[PDB]
Amino acid sequence: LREQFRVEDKDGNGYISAAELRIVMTNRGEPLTDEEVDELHRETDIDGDGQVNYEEFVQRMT
Ligand SMILES: O=[N+]([O-])c1ccc2[nH]nnc2c1
Ligand SMILES: [Ca+2]
Ligand SMILES: [Ca+2]
Repeated sequence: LREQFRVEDKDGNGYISAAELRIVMTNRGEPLTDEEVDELHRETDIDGDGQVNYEEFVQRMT
């Protein structure tokens, strides 16, 4: 979990941004449009501040 978050959090700022997530999903060839990835990100972003923090990332993966 921590390692996976670190991989996605490309700039190391303790958040996964929507742009970082689009890079993640493209890098592994997921069959999702950028817009669908944006919706995944927004639903994972419980507090709505535009960033997926580690707590949110854990709730998603669980
Ligand atoms: O931040 N996310 O919304 C999110 C959702 C699904 C994922 N799968 N792998 N990393 C993921 C990140
Ligand atoms: Ca980041
Ligand atoms: Ca958030």
